[PDB]
Amino acid sequence: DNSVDLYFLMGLSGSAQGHLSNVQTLGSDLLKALNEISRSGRIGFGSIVNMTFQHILKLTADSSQFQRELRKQLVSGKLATPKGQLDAVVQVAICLGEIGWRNGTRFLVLVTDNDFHLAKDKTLGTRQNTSDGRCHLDDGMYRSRGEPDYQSVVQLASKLAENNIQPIFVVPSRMVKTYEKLTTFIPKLTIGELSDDSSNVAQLIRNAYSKL
Repeated sequence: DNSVDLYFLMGLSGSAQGHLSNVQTLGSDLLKALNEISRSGRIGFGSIVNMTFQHILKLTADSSQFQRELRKQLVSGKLATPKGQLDAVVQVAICLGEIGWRNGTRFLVLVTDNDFHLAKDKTLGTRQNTSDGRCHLDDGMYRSRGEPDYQSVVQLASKLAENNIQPIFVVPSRMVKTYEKLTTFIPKLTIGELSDDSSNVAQLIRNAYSKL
């Protein structure tokens, strides 16, 4: 019965079209299943692809509002198959005042269809500066994506533990076996297999719920 904060990050890539339904149902059925097990299940929503991270909805108790704001979404496009989602995972962890993180438990559900850009991959786009690990959210866009780079794997492990968020790498079966080694490099994280069903993903959210 304790307070929980779930933050739903998902991918808006052209490759996420067709998977869009799977990442719409996996959000609405996450929300309403957790509202049954918890009286205080604050849900927030963020969009990412590589144009940048867009924070859409602060952690709220209005169930019917997140469901319309998630189902409203539509994808865009990019040349490269690896995406920029870990910078959203960075900013979402740090941006306490924008995301709305309170004193319960904090669950960053990351949804993708593809690989991602790690640190030093950025330099072909002439982005020399390293990520500083602080907040850079203004009008809801991550304005610093144009200047500093994709964070290092240990820079996640630090600020996820300091801010006390547990991320869950919800990803498609072909690509699951990659992120489970980023789950060995970043301890205490998990991994879900996104599909037409949510039962895999909800059993990890609800496995972590009974530990509390």
